[PDB]
Amino acid sequence: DRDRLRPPLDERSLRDQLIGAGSGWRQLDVVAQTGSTNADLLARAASGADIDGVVLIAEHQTAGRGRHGRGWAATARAQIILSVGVRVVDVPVQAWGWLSLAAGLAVLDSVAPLIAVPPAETGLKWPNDVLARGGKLAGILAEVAQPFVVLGVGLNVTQAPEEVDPDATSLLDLGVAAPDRNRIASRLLRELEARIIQWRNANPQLAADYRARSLTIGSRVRVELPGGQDVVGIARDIDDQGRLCLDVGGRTVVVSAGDVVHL
Ligand SMILES: Nc1ncnc2c1ncn2[C@H]1CNC[C@@H](COS(=O)(=O)NC(=O)CCCC[C@@H]2SC[C@@H]3NC(=O)N[C@@H]32)O1
Repeated sequence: DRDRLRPPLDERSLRDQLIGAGSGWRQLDVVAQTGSTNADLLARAASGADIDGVVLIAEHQTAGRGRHGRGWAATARAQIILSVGVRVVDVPVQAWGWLSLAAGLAVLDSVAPLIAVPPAETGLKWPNDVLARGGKLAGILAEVAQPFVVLGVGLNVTQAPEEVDPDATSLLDLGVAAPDRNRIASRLLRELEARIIQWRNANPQLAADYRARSLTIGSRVRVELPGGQDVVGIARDIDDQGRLCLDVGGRTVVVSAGDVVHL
C-alpha cells in the first residue's frame, strides 16, 4: 500500500536548500494540514503580509480549490501541495496569464526526467494541466491579491487515482518506485523561480518552451467555456496574453479560459 512510500517532508532541509544568497525564496513553511494553501496565502496578503517569494506547503489539504469554483482532492503526504506568492504589479496586466502557463512548464520540467519512458500524451494541456500518459499529474491555480498573484500547485506523487479523480495519475503510478518529495519539491521550486524571472522579463524562451511541451497545440479539441457552451476546433497557438487560439472551420476563436478535451 502507498502509505509506506509517504514519509514526511523535511522542512529544515528545504529551507537550507532554497533560502539564502542566490535564491529568491524568502520564506518556507510546511504545515501538517490546512483547508487551502492558496486561501491561506491570499489571507496573509489581505492582512498586509509581503508574500513575494513566500512558500507554503501542506502535507494534507482538506478543502482544496480548483479553477472555476471546482475542488481539488488529496490524501495526506500523497502530493506536493504548495502555494507561492508573486509580486505582479510591475508587469502589465495583459501578461499575467502567462505566469500561470509558466508555472505549469516549471512543474512539468521538474518531474519529466523522473519518468522511465516518455509515454504518449505527456506534456501541458492548456492552460497548465500537467499530463502524463493522458492522466492528470498536476493542477495549477492562479489567484489575485493585489499587488500579488498566488500560484498553487497540486502534484500527485504517490496519490492513487481512486482517492481523487478517475483521470488522475501520479509519479508512483508512472513507475517512479520511491519518489522523494524533498528532492521533487526542491526541483519544482528552483524551476519555478527561473520561470517567474523569465515571465517578469518577457523572455521569449518562456513561450517557446511552453509551445515545445504543449499537448494542445495541433490537436483537435473541444473546449468547454465558462457559461456552459462548447466549442470544437483545432488548437493552433497561444497568444501574448496566454489565451488559446482555435481554428473553428476556418474561423479563429480566441479563448481566455476553458476546459480542453483532446479529441
Ligand atoms: N488530486 C487530483 N489529481 C487530479 N485531478 C484532481 C485531483 N483532485 C481533484 N481533481 C479533479 C476533479 N475535478 C475538478 C478538477 C479541478 O481541475 S481544474 O479546474 O483544472 N483546476 C486545477 O487543476 C487547479 C488545482 C489547483 C490545486 C492546488 S493544491 C495547492 C493550491 N491550494 C488550493 O486549494 N489549490 C491549489 O480536479
